Amino acid sequence: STDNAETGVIEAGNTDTDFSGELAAPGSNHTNVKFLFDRSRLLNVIKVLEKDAVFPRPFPTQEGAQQDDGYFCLLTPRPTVASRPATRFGLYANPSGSGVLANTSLDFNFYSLACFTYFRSDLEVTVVSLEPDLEFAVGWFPSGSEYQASSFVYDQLHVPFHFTGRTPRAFASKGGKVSFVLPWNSVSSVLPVRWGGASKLSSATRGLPAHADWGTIYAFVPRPNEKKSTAVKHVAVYIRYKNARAWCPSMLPFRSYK
Amino acid sequence: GPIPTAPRENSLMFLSTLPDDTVPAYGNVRTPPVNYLPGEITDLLQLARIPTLMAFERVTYVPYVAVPTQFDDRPLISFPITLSDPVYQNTLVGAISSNFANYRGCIQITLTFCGPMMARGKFLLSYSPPNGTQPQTLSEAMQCTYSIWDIGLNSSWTFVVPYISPSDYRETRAITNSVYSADGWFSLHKLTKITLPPDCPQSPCILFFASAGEDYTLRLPVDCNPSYVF
Amino acid sequence: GPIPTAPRENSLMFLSTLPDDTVPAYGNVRTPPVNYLPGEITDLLQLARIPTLMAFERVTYVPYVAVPTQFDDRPLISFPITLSDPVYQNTLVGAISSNFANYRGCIQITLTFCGPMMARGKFLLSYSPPNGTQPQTLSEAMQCTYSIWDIGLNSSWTFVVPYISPSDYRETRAITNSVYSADGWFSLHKLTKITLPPDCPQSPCILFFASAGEDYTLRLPVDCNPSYVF
Amino acid sequence: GPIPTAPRENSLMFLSTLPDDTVPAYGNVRTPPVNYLPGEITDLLQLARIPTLMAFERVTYVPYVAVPTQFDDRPLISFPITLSDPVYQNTLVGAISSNFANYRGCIQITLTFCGPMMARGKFLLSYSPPNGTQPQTLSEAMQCTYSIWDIGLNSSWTFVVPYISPSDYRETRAITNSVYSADGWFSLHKLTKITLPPDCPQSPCILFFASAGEDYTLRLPVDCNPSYVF
Amino acid sequence: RGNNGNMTFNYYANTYQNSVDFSTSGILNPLGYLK
Amino acid sequence: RGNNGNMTFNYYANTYQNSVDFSTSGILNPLGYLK
Repeated sequence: STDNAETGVIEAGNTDTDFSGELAAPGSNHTNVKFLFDRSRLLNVIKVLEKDAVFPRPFPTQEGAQQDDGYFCLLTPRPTVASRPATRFGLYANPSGSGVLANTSLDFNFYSLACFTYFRSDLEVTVVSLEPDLEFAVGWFPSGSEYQASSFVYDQLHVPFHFTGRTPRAFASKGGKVSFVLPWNSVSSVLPVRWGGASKLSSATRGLPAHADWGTIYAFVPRPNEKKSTAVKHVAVYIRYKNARAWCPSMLPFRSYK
Repeated sequence: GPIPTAPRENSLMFLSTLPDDTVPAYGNVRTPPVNYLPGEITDLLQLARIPTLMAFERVTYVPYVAVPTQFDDRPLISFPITLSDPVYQNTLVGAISSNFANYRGCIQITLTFCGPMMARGKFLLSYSPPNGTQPQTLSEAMQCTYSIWDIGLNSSWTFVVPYISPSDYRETRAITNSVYSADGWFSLHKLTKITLPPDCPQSPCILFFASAGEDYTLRLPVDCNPSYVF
Repeated sequence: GPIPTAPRENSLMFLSTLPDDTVPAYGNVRTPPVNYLPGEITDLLQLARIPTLMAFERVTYVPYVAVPTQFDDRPLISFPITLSDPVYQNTLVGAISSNFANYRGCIQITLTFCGPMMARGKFLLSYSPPNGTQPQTLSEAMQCTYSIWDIGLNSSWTFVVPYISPSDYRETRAITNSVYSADGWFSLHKLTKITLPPDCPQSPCILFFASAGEDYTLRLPVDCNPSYVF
Repeated sequence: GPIPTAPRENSLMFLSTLPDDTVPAYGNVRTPPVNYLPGEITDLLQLARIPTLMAFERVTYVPYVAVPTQFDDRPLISFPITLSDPVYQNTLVGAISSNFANYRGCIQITLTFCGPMMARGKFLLSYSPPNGTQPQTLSEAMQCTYSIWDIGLNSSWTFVVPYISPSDYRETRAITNSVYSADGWFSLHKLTKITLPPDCPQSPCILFFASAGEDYTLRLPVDCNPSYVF
Repeated sequence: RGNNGNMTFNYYANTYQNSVDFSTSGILNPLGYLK
Repeated sequence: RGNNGNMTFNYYANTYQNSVDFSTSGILNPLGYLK
């Protein structure tokens, strides 16, 4: 049928427009945005704390600084590095040489279906053990805060402060699982899938949002400082968006042609 | 008194896709209003129904095709109808479809002529259901479903691929060429040579767009391929 | 017959913030009445809305500021607007706010002149939204939001810092000077020098108070810092 | 507050035959309509009530029996009434019955004469309830339940084995010849010799069919025997 | 109907418990007829 | 609505199960118009 594509708006047609025929029945509605995104998926894998921690310093950190790495996980589909927001995803193709290796993460499915510009939704978290018959706990604090770092002495046994606080802490039995849901607590109204502004008024890095996440999570062993074991331990984190919404179209990744 | 009950064999299991909620932890939160943002998307079909540019090989890829001047009986260009085929790879229809397993409805194709206003010509578009061998001449093409499009004032012309299938729903990827994945070919034929006045550039170019139809539908989500990050 | 049921993946978990109760052990107790105690507090905002004294450095801290006699164009005193700043540290507004994460509404400042009844003068108060560099002269100060306050019979004068923010709610601590934590500066300018009759003490003093506004609000509790015990 | 309950001794058990459902995982799926397929089966009795061919030994198996020309007083053919007997093995009634444990109702037998149209004769069919020894002569056969069938225009003749049992329901397999498994014998007697005109083939053949009755019924499913695969 | 004992309560919705066919726009009867 | 199968019973209150926006004082419609 004759038409002009330069106008931008083109009306969708059917088989009957130019030939003899008829339209098909609806079928099913599995493409609904709310129904599509309510499925759990892996996000990151982190270690388990066995003592009081030292939060990593900002990125301009030079050598020789003492801190703990790979113990904290951010809750956000965007790329991150060293437990802090980033802009470019990383990958170590040559595990050799000096220097500490930076943790990295990303939400492959979310960015494979990230066809829009802005997003908002609640979020449900779950954790799972990767070691046989392990006892652990999980802690959390909201966006725009920091982790207290010190300990107290009870009966000559040091006890880290992160045991107590008015922000959720949860315990699981031998081989159990931890589950709960969180609200949308960032100051911004919506989470930007892609951004092009600056946060600070000067010396800022363009395109790096400040508070595009839900919070922060970590795991620890409920024992005093006197029982620091000899082997490292790991856990896995699962997230699941709930009651999602989208606001403005965009484009999808570039599938390279061999 | 206590209510006596017996848990089933399925207890303490963690199922990712389970259709139910869980226990809250930090409720009673109130959030800013979002009335000010326009253009809320309710279904991804709204985006699947927007035309986009396809790709071809210039031997190293371009969206358009250059009309030659030589005379031959082979089709000017022909590609299969299979959403996993490279030509549809980067278009929205294909990109979204690769995340599901089945589809219905009618696909839509659009063209636009971007040559000098002084040119004149005609083209033939045909769609051939599956056969032992694909069409290779105008005489064969005429018999299948086809239409004639002539250059005039208006620049674009839309074509609809009917949904003719032996079964409801069809696979969106072709591990093997069963009748449920591949559905024939599409080919374009130059009916008459182009006429141009003296002192004009030769070899005009033609452009392609691909989009979903009115009655298009998807179903049965599936996990996605992360190879793009490399 | 037993009701068949299947417990979820989240069982035997201990969650501190869970919104529900537990099983009693020693119920049926009755307690004395408490009708005789007046002044029940229902919300901590009732206490957040009471003015209190700020602090400054005399170089080793005092709540007031001494008006000099020299002449210069710099502001008499200027401090940032950030609830984590030391000046607000001991005031109730800051002390309570340090236990939460977000806030809204308008902050309020109050002054009182405690000099001899025979003195006369005028002062200029200004509030500068964020910029590359903070104001440093009266000409610049006049342009921002400001007001003129003159010594008279009444002793005190109140000032309101409007809530002008790029987003609803703002952070209550400044790990880094993003636009969501810092919100400009406040500065005081001596418009005219003070006039005193002969045989009177020089260098009068001025006093500050800080309190929450009418539409102030807090949100999202957080755990507190125990360093005070040391 | 939490509802207090105490699970029973039977918890976490997996029971294959339990009459209840389980938790879904991938719901919300919609399937194609199936209105176009005719002949839906609702109960397997519909198939159990269709006649089929039995088998015998020609000494190496055929469904028919050849009428000899010699004269003797023994029954032409006699087989027991026990669904596990080889003769019923391949017929539908027996094949389906082997998957259950009990049965009721009346069995049905049918015959058809496939000889030359010019022949004439008569046959005697009898059914003998259980006894110490099975019948062996016409005089004995006449006393039991029996009927006379004569060759004529119509070719077939149906016979019904009454359900005469000391108890409701009966076993469908005979581990031992208790009165609840075996139920007598069936035998066929040639009353008169066949008459044929000159120049015609001798020794006509007769054919058998077996099927369930009107009031047939099965009960109590049981697991099946997989030996056929070898 | 079927090998299902419950007759009082259903938790999940029908469209999630079972599959359905999308629309388009007693004694046993015999099989095989003669006329 | 959504990937939620329950349709009969809710235990916790709405303001605790979900987040809400504080007040202030069918077929798919198209995106992009021409006039």
